[PDB]
Amino acid sequence: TTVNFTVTGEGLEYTWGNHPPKRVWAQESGEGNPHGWPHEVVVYYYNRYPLTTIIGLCTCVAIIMVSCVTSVWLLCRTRNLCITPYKLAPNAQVPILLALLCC
Amino acid sequence: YEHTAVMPNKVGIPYKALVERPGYAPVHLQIQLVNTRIIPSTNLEYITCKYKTKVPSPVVKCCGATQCTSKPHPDYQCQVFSGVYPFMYGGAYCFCDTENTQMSEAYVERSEECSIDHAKAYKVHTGTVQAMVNITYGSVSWRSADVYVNGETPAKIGDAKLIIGPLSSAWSPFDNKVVVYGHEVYNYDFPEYGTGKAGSFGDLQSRTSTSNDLYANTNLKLQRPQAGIVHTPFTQVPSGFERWKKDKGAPLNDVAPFGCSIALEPLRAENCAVGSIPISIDIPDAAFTRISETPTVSDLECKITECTYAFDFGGIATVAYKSSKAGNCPIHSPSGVAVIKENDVTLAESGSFTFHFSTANIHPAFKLQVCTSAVTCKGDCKPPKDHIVDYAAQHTESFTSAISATAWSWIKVLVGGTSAFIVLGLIATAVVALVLFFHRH
Amino acid sequence: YEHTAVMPNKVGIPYKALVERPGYAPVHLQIQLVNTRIIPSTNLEYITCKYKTKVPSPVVKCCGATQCTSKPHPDYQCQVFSGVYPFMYGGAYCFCDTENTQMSEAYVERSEECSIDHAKAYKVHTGTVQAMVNITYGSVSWRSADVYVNGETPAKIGDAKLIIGPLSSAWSPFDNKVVVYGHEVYNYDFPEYGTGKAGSFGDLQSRTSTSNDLYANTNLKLQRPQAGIVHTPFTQVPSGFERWKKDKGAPLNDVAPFGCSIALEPLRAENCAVGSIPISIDIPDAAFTRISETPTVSDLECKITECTYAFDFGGIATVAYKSSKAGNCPIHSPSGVAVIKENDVTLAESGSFTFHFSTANIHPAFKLQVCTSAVTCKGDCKPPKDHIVDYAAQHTESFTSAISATAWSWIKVLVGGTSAFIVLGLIATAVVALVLFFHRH
Ligand SMILES: *[C@@H]1O[C@H](CO)[C@@H](O)[C@H](O)[C@H]1NC(C)=O
Ligand SMILES: *[C@@H]1O[C@H](CO)[C@@H](O)[C@H](O)[C@H]1NC(C)=O
Ligand SMILES: *[C@@H]1O[C@H](CO)[C@@H](O)[C@H](O)[C@H]1NC(C)=O
Repeated sequence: TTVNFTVTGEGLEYTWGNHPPKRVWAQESGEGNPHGWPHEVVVYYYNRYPLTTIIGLCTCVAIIMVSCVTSVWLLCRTRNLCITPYKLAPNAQVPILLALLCC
Repeated sequence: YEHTAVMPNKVGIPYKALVERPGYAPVHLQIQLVNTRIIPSTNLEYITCKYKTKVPSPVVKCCGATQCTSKPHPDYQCQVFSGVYPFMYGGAYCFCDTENTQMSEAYVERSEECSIDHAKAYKVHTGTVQAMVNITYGSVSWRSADVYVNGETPAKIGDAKLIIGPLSSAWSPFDNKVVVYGHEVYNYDFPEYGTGKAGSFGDLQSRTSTSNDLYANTNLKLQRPQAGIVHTPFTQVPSGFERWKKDKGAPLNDVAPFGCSIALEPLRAENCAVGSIPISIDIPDAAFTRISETPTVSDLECKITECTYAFDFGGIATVAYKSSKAGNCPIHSPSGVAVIKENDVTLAESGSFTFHFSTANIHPAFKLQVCTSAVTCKGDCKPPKDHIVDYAAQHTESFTSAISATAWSWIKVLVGGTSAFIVLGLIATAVVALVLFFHRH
Repeated sequence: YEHTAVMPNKVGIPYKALVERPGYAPVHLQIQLVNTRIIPSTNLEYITCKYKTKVPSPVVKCCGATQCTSKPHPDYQCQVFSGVYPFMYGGAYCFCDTENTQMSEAYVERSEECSIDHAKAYKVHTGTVQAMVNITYGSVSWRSADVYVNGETPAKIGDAKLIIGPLSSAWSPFDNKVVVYGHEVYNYDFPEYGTGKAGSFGDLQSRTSTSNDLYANTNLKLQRPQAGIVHTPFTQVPSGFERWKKDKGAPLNDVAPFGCSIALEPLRAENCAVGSIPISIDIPDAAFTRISETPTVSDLECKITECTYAFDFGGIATVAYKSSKAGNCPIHSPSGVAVIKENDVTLAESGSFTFHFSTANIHPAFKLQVCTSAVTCKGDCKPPKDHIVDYAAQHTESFTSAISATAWSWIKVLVGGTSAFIVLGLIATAVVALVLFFHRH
């Protein structure tokens, strides 16, 4: 029969009947390229730290979404607050610079 | 000079440090544990073994009747079977056809095997912790002695006085109750003496293998002898010790965490890699040489020529140097980034030397101390080729050890851009708020 | 028939109960503890005793010099004193005036008294609890046996099987470390082996009274021999064991709470009156008689003729009764208010019998279970005259035992009066609210 045992950096000991126990340790030889492109970096760290990599990527995406939404919300609110004073005043100078900084 | 530090509770992995006595050149110190033994205190509760059923000759009373009496024998059984007409080789034993009684007797004894084939039930309490420590320092060869890991009892090892602190973890693989059979130890909540059930582990219990008071709890029941036959038939629950020996399960030797190795003389758990061990060693004053009497090393430049973050000493580095008074000079890396294989090197007036190291960092950056001087080594390390190895890791892996320079760059870009987005939005909001204020005023 | 109950952990005070088996007359049961022993598990750490300074003959090298060597003798001291000119009965020992040398040696060994007069340092762990129980039931005379207070191990006491639950309190007077000297036990936190200080308890430590490895820590300093005298003078710190003998203080035997008595073979604490002890006793089936076969009592009238709530059986009561078959009848009081002295009485067709009881209540009220029946006894008890007595109280005092009828009357008057006055105020407020309502409507 064929039996597969998971070995980590902590090590694993197996004893085959009447033989002295043998100890083996797994090295950090996971597949990937930590110096390559983002997909190769993610592959390397996923193979080395599956759960940690999943949590990290999900946290980064959540942070990016929350930050981009907040940034866009603040910028759009800024545009509304900056331009509203002039919408209620059709006969206004409306300097060209206003259309460049607040838009 | 007393050197105090904390070393990990690892066996076969040497602890290296430099004893720096003000005014004297550093003395290299290396402390390695040969074995660590947790020796608990045990009290023998009772001994269990396979029972033997002793059956004395039945009393065949012809033309009459007899009565059974109680006796101080374990699980003693006595019953009078009336109406027997036994036959022997010489014919009918009794004259009367039915007025005859056979009194059968039986009791339980320890079998002959009980002297050798028996299980000892022990109560286990916190005991003591001992270790065999291998120490070398300076030019003194390796010396070792048995020491007590309690932080109090000092040990004299090669003129050096060693005090090994208590283990930071009080963990022990033995429960309050263990069963020792042969060379194997089992964590088994054995029944209290006098409570063992028939056909179970404790069916037969004896305070010691040579005691004269035996507890036996088996359904020993005398059956009626077959018609015309002089014999003492009986039924009994099969030995619960034999049953146990079938269903023992996995011994503690095969399930103890942290790789503990269980020994019986005395009962102990060896090489348990739990916690860390504080240490204090008083190095003899004669082992130190004044600073002005040792070589001065300068112009150090460290180049990593090859590196792989394997568990072995996969790293190789070359250090160029200039010095004077050519002679031996210790080498040490105080940080955990890299473990140096060599303990000392021979330095000429000028040249270079090489050393090997083991590191878990993909971009190791560690300080190397060359006696009175130090240099910073930096480089890149390749992944190891072997998936599985038969030796423990020499280095220690840190949280940031695996993060490459590229990963750091991406993290920096992520955080910087995200923060800049929020910062820019807030600045724009503040600017427009001020403009509106100036509009009103 | 198994009877289970909880009895107080008191020595010399019997526990009385009626074993009520459905369909059979009650069987009186009396369980009394003769002694209770807490026997902890101990590990001998080392033996301390007064040291002896062994001083081998000095080596007087005339016209030359010698060098001391290191030896494993405990606290070994060796010093070379140059310029000695010793004289003996024969005159000048050496020729040369200043070129001769005396080597002095001294080492510490256990004194002869250490065989008998020594202190044993023990580490104490939770062990076992044992007791001697005296039991009588029905017409069976008093029987006793030594039992283990485990709650599982049964003991056969006169055909009855007794199981005693573990003590409700795990309290033990012994600390984690104790020192046994002579007949006394001290809760002394002795220093670990190898760390004893000169002039203190642990100055000399030995793993056993016969161990060949003796630890000795005394400031043994060899002094220069006096001019012209061949001798090996030395200074040493007085033994710390003798100093401890002077300052050892009060032993555990004299300060242990709960009146524990300390014994050494094995080390144990006796008669510690802590908590309560569960009990389970199986009364043999033969001890029970069918109800129809025993006397039936009726028209029971209990009169308290005299009562004093003294520690002894100061109460006397008379019970009038009528009974058929004029047989024997167990007497018991299941309420804790009073403990009955008599276990049973002899009944006639009609008459009265007297019994004695001890109660702490100033107005006792208790149910007296005359076999298969019951009578309520009530009375008034006077205070005892003796201020101090040399015997323990036979009864149990309760929170309300001392509250007299007058005290209850005053408590009821104060509580009721204040409550009624409060209710009067609330009622008046509600009534006036209704009066105002009717004023508007
Ligand atoms: C073990 O792993 C190999 C691939 O490495 C696979 O072919 C085999 O089926 C596995 N066996 C079990 C029992 O999982
Ligand atoms: C101590 O270490 C050295 C070198 O590793 C070795 O020669 C020696 O045998 C070790 N001591 C023991 C007791 O194993
Ligand atoms: C048990 O009690 C009886 C009467 O109280 C007494 O004579 C006997 O000695 C007691 N047994 C023991 C062991 O003290």
